[PDB]
Amino acid sequence: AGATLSRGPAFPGMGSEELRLASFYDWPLTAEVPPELLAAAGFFHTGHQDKVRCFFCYGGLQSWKRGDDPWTEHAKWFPSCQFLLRSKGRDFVHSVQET
Ligand SMILES: [Zn+2]
Repeated sequence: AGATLSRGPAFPGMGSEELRLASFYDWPLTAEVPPELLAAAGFFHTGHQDKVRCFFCYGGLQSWKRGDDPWTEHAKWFPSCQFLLRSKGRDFVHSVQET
């Protein structure tokens, strides 16, 4: 028993926070969350609205609102993301899942 999570990022080029930040050059005015927090949390901008995906797990999120924590949204939706886990740790993810 036990298939293993693949180690390969969904989008290796977006592995750089710096490059993820560039993608937010057109992050909308009506959008309520700061790109720097999004990019720190592994997300990069796709399309022209407020859609993001994680570079590693390719989790896709949109409809961002003031107060939304990207790291938390990441843990809420994509708990097995190896990037989220290396960055925030097992305890953090578990705590977002158990609530
Ligand atoms: Zn992820």
